[PDB]
Amino acid sequence: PCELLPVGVGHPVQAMLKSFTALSGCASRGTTSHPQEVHIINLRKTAEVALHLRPIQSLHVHQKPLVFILNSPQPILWKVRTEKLAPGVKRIFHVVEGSEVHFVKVETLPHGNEHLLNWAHHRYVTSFSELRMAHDIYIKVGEDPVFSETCKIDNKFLSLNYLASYIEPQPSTGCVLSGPDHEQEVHIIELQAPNSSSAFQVDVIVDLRPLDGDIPLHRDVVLLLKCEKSVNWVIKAHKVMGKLEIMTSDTVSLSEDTERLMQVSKTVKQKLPAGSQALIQWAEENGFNPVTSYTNTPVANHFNLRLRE
Repeated sequence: PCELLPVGVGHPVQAMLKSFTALSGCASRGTTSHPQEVHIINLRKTAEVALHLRPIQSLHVHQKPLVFILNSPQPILWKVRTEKLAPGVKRIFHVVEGSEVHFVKVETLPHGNEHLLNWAHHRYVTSFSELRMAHDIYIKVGEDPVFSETCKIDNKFLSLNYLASYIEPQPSTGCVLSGPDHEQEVHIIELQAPNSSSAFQVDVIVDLRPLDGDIPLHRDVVLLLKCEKSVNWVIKAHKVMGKLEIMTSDTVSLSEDTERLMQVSKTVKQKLPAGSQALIQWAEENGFNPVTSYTNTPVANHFNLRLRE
């Protein structure tokens, strides 16, 4: 009954790959004696990027003038979203030809990290973040006394103060076999890898909610989760009430909300077969009938499961 095809937008399971995008960076305590803070972004490929501004957990309300060297190879639309910024303080953004800012000086900047650092040294450094790509960049403004007085680029450097994320839709293979039948849905997610690296025992989020979004559902859910690598399945339910049964050999983390909304059956580890045919067969033999859908994804760490009605 399963005829696998590359899945469309209407397939109930939509895969994504959310990643942290840091390549190299540094941070410094050195900007203390100077008048403005200098935060450098070196982006590595019109596209828009969200720049989220907030102070370090130490600071209540950030008062120090800021300068942002925002390097990109091709132009980008920078939409700055700030929290706890003193209005009226000098806001300077050094940007490339064609780039624009929201909520400013146009420059010719070098592409290398040390050259871009050298460009900043010549004019004025608190932080440098080289990023692979980015939808959103999160920067915590303030001098952290944990860093050295110098900013020395390191490809193994990561601070929670300077982060950037990217969400990439991922193609899947799959089939929808039946509709919700006995106020229940049974979904099989066969994942090949959680990421594009050797990052072991990572979280794979299963976001479970109605396709509508405003009207909460009374629906029982069975999930058969399979991966050929070790993963931690994170179940995040929203606006769905009913039984939740997870059939997997991996570890399962339930959201605080999954527990208040759903009656989660005790996760008893199960060894499942591989491939669409074997997995559909296993489900029916174990009393999870009829199967709503099957999805095969080569690489993903986030699945959006949407329930009909």
